[PDB]
Amino acid sequence: VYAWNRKRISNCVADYSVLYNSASFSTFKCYGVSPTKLNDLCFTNVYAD
Amino acid sequence: YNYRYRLFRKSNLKPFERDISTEIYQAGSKPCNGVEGFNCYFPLQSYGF
Repeated sequence: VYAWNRKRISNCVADYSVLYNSASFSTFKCYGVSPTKLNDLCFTNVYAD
Repeated sequence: YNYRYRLFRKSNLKPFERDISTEIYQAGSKPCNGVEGFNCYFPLQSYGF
């Protein structure tokens, strides 16, 4: 967390509903609708994990 | 902290159409059905004036 690697998306297919569908999730954050609604969206910037 | 307003609803309300209802809404995949959890919420929360 003190020195993470950096990334951003490149017009890729953001099927964001996978954050609710995959079993591995153990923490979350929000400032809008659920992950399936994030799969119903797009943005001109995409700074990413 | 007494002044409640509505953060979640199943649909937008109509002109002059008042609504007191307090039903939990499920934006997340879990049918939480009367309690909160992953993206499931009690619809009224309050200002901290």
